[PDB]
Amino acid sequence: MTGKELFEMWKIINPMGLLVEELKKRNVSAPESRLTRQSGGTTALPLYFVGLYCDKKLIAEGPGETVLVAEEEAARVALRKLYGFTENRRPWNY
Amino acid sequence: ADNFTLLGKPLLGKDLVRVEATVIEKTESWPRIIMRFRKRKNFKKKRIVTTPQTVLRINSIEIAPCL
Amino acid sequence: TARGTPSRFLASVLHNGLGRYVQQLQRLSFSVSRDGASSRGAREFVEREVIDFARRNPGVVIYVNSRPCCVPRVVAEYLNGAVREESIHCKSVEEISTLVQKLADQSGLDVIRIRKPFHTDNPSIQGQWHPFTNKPTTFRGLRPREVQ
Amino acid sequence: QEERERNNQNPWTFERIATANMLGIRKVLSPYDLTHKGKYWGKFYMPKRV
Amino acid sequence: SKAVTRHRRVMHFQRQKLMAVTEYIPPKPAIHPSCLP
Amino acid sequence: KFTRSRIPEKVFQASPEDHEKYGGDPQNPHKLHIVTRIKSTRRRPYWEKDIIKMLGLEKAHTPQVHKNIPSVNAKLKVVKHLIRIKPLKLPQGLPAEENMSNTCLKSTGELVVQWHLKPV
Amino acid sequence: RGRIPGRQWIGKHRRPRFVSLRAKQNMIRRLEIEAENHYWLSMPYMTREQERGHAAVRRREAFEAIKAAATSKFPPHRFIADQLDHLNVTKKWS
Amino acid sequence: AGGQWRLQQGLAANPSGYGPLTELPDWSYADGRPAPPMKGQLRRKAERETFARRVVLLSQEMDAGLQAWQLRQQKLQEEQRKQENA
Amino acid sequence: VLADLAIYEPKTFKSLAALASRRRHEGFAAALGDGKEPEGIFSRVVQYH
Amino acid sequence: SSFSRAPQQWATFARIWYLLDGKMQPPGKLAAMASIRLQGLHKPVYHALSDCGDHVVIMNTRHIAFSGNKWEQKVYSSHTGYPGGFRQVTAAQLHLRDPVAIVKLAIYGMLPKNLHRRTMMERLHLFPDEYIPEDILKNLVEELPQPRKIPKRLDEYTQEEIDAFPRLWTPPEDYRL
RNA sequence: CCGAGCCUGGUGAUAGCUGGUUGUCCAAGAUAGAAUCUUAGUUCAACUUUAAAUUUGCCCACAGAACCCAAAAUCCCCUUGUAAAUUUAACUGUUAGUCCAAAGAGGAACAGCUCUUUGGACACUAGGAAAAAACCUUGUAGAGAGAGUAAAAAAUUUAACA
Ligand SMILES: [Mg+2]
Ligand SMILES: [Mg+2]
Ligand SMILES: [Mg+2]
Ligand SMILES: [Mg+2]
Ligand SMILES: [Mg+2]
Ligand SMILES: [Mg+2]
Ligand SMILES: [Mg+2]
Ligand SMILES: [Mg+2]
Ligand SMILES: [Mg+2]
Ligand SMILES: [Mg+2]
Ligand SMILES: [Mg+2]
Ligand SMILES: [Mg+2]
Ligand SMILES: [Mg+2]
Ligand SMILES: [Mg+2]
Ligand SMILES: [Zn+2]
Repeated sequence: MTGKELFEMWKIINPMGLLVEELKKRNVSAPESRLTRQSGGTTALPLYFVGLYCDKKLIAEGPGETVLVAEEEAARVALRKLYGFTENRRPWNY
Repeated sequence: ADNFTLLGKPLLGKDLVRVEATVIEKTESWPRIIMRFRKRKNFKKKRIVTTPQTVLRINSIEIAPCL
Repeated sequence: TARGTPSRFLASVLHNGLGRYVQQLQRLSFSVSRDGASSRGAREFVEREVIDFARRNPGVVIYVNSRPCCVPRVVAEYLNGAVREESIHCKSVEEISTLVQKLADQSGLDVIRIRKPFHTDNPSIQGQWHPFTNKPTTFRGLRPREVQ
Repeated sequence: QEERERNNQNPWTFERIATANMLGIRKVLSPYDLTHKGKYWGKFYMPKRV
Repeated sequence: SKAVTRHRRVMHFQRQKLMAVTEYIPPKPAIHPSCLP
Repeated sequence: KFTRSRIPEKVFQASPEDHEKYGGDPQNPHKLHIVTRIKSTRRRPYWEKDIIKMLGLEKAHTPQVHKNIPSVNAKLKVVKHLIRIKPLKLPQGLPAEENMSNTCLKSTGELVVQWHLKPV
Repeated sequence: RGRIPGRQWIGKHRRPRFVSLRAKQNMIRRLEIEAENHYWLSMPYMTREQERGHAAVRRREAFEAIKAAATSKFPPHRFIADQLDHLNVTKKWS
Repeated sequence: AGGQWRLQQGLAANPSGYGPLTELPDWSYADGRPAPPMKGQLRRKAERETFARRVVLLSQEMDAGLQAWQLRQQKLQEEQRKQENA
Repeated sequence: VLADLAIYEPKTFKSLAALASRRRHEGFAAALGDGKEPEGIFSRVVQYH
Repeated sequence: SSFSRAPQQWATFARIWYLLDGKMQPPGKLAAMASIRLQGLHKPVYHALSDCGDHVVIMNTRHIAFSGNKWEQKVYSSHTGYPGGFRQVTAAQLHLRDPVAIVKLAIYGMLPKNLHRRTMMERLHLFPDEYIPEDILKNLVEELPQPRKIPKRLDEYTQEEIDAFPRLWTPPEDYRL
C-alpha cells in the first residue's frame, strides 16, 4: 500500500460536500473558497490556486486547471490533512 | 523534517540519528562496452565490463533528543 | 547500448526490503552429464558444494537431471516467473560457486540499463516546487497595473 | 630611466625572472636577452620598458 | 624567420605574458600631489 | 640556442625581509623538504623529466620527502619551476614506533604522529 | 572579410593573441610559488663535506639487492602433480 | 571551490582527501558491531606508514652523517695534537 | 543534492541561502576589521585532530 | 505537499506571464533577463527537452535608450537575398521604422540557436506604448523590476534635497554670468 | 585497335613502381650518419625488439681541458637521488619529416622558402585559444547521477589661444 495514496485507493464524490459534513461534525464554521493565485485565466492553460478559508483562517490550498478543479483539490487536501494521511506523515514502524 | 532541519559542521553526531538500511539485491551491472577507435591506423579495440552493484533500502530513521 | 537496449527504473518486487527479506531465487535446474570433460566441474560442484549450499538456503529448491549433455546448463526460475539459463560448460568450481551465489542474490527481473540509481515513491517534503512558492502576494490579490 | 627601474612597484622584473629561469621561459627567450633583457626586441628598442 | 626583421616580429605568447606583467607601476600616493599639499 | 641553464648562486641568499616573510630562521634550518609536482613534465627537456623520474615525482599532487642538502638542492634547483616545495614541521617529535600507522599529513607541511580523528 | 594570410598562427603574419588579467594573475601566482621555492632551497642543513659519506652503504646494498634479483633468473620448477592433473579431464562417474 | 580557504584554515583543499568526511567508516552493523576497514583506508594508512618510516630513516641518516663528521673532526684535532707532541 | 533540495524542499534551500548571506555579511565585517574584533559566530570553525 | 499527481505536475510545469517596463532601460539587459526567463533557467526544474518556458511582456519598447552614440553607429545589417540586396540601417532609423524590432533582434541573439528559439520568441510579447489588449493585460501574474535606475532631473529634485546638499564655493560678485 | 600483324608456347616473363593483404586481447616501440650509375632503392651504422650473463649506468663536486683571435654552454666528474647500463645469441622494421623557440647560412634582414645545430611538440589520448598538427595546460589507460584544480575571455580615442 505504501505508494498508492488514500484517494488513489478509495474514491469519493462531492468531496467538498464530504468535507463540509466532516467539519460540521467537528463544529467549525463553513469555509469559503477563494482563488489565492491566478495565471492564464484567459490563456488556454488556466491555473488557479484556491484556498479554503474558515473564520479568516486557511486549512488547505489546491492547484487546478479551472476553479472547480482547484476547489475540489483543496477539499481533497484538507480531507487528507484532517484524516492524517498526508504524504509527509510518519512512516510505518516495523 | 517538515518544519525544521539539522545540518552539521560538516556532519552530525552519531548519537543524534540512526539511519538503518537493508540489503535487497546483489547484481552484475548490465554489459557496458568500451570501444577505442583511431582513424586510418587500424587501431580498433573493444572490451566488455559488468561492474557489480548493490541495492539497499532505507528502512527507518529516528532522531535522538540529545542536543 | 542504451538506445538499442531497453531500460527501466530501479524497483524491487513486492517491497522486499521493508518487511521480512526473502531471497527471490525460487528454483534451480542442473543439466550435467556423467561423462564429458566439460561437465567435470559441475560434477565436482554437485558432489561437494551443492550440499552445503542447499543447507544454507532452504527456501530455494534444487533439481538435477543428470543426463547426457555436451554442454552442461543451469537454469534459474525466480518468483516472477523470470527464467534465465546459463552454460556452465568447462567452468571451475570456484566460479560455479560465485555464479550460483550471485544468482541467489539477484532479483527476479532482467538486467538492463537502470535510468536512475535510486527510487523514492514519495520524494517530496516541504512541498514540491511550484512557481509561486518563492514570491509573495498582493494586497487584495491585484495583478500589476490593475485598478480594481 | 634609472629612477624608474629603482622605484617600480612591480616586484616581478624580467631581470630576476630570466636570470633565475623561473618558468623555463629560457625556451622562448634567447641568451642575448640576458643582457638585452626587456628593452630590445630584434633591432628595436623600447625605452618605456624597464 | 630571422630574429632581426624590418617589421616587429610577433613574440611568443609566454613572452608576451611576461612583458605584459613587467611594466613600470609608478609609485603614487593615495593623495594627488597638487590638491592637498 | 636552448641549453641547460646555469643559475647564479647569488639568487639563493635570502634577505631579512624574506626570512621574516616566509617564517624561516636561517639558524636552525629544517631537515626535510616536502615536494609536490605542479607543472607538466611534457614540453620540458629530457633532463628535467629524468630528474623528475629519479626524485619520484612522476605522479602529481603526491607529496614526497627529500633531505635539505646541496646534492639534492641541485636537482631541486634545476626542476624548481615544476614543483611546490615546503619544509617539514612537526611538534610531536619523531614518530614513535607505536604510532607509525596513525600518522597524517597537513596542508601546512605538518606531520602529526597521532590522528585521533575527533574534534576538541 | 578580415581573413588572416595563410595559417592563423604561423608565418610573417599571424593572428594577434592578447593577454588577460586572468593569465596575468595565474602566472604571477606561479612566480610567487617559485620565489617561495627559492627561499626554502636556500639555507641548507648540512655542508658538502658533512653529507659526503653517509648514504654509500644504503646505496650499494640496494644495488647488490638489484644484482641478486637480476642474477636470480632460471626456469621454473616442474611438478608431476601439475603434469598429471591433465589426466583428470576424462573423469567420469562409475 | 574553497580549496585555498581550506588550505589556509588547515584542512585539505579537496574534502575527499582526508578528514572525517572520508576517513570514518561508511557503514556498520545495526547491532553496533564495527565493520572491516575499506581498502582505500588500508592503502592510505599503508602509504602514510611507509612515509613515516622513510622520514625517520632520512632524519636518522642525516644525524648519523653529522655525528660522523664531528667525530672525524675530533679525530683530526687529536691527531694534530699527536703531530705536535711528536 | 543541492538541486534536489531546492526542488523538493524550498524551505531548507531558503534556510541555506540565509545562512550563506549571513556568512557573507560576517565576511564583510571581517574585511572591515580582520582581527581586533570578535569573529563571526557562523564564521567560526571546528578544529579536528 | 499532499497534492494530487496531475494537478501537482500542472502547477509545477505551469507557465507564467511576466511583465517589465522598458521606459529608459537598456534593451540588452532587459532582453537578457527576458531570455533567461523564456528558456526557463529561473526555475529549478529547467531542462531543454521539457518546454518549461514562460510568457513575457515588454512595455514601452519605444522609450528605450542606449549607452553612447549607438543610435548612430550601431548598424543592423541584413541581406534580402538578391543582388545588391545588402541593406544596413542604424538603430535610430530601424527604431523609427519598427520600434519593436530592436528588442526582438536582441532577444533573438541572446537566446540559444535551437529550434525552440522561435517558439520562445512567439511566447514573448512586445508593445511600444502604455496600452495592451484586454486578455493579455488581464492574464498576468507579476511585474519584475528594471535593471538600471532612472537618474532624476532638476525639475524632479525636491527643494529639501537641494538645500540639504551643501553649496561648494562662493562666486565673486563682479561677474555677468 | 601495325614504329611493325595475330595465335599458341617459354611465361606464374620482369617490374627498386601503384594497389590489396582476412579472428580477439596485452605490452615495448618513430632517432646521428657513411657508401652506392646512389638519392622512388639497398648494406653497414645508429635507434628499437626479444632471451640470457655480468656490473655498474644516469643526475653529477672541487680540480682540470691553447696560443691565435668578449657568449649561452660543453667534456670529464667523486658524493648524492635513483635503477638502470654494458656485454652475449637472433632477426626484423625505420633509413623520402612538419611546425614552434633559440644560435646562424642563402635569399629581399620575402615566403606556410630552403639548409645545419640545441630543445619541444606532432605523426598517442584529453581541456583551451573560433573552427586549427606543430601554440598553452596534461599522460599509463575502467564504472560513477561525487569533489578540488590546471592552461583559459584585451585593453585603446589624439592636439585651441594671448
Ligand atoms: Mg628560426
Ligand atoms: Mg592558413
Ligand atoms: Mg605491336
Ligand atoms: Mg590488325
Ligand atoms: Mg611479378
Ligand atoms: Mg626503387
Ligand atoms: Mg599501395
Ligand atoms: Mg603501450
Ligand atoms: Mg669516407
Ligand atoms: Mg660519475
Ligand atoms: Mg623529399
Ligand atoms: Mg618548411
Ligand atoms: Mg619556411
Ligand atoms: Mg611516418
Ligand atoms: Zn583635487
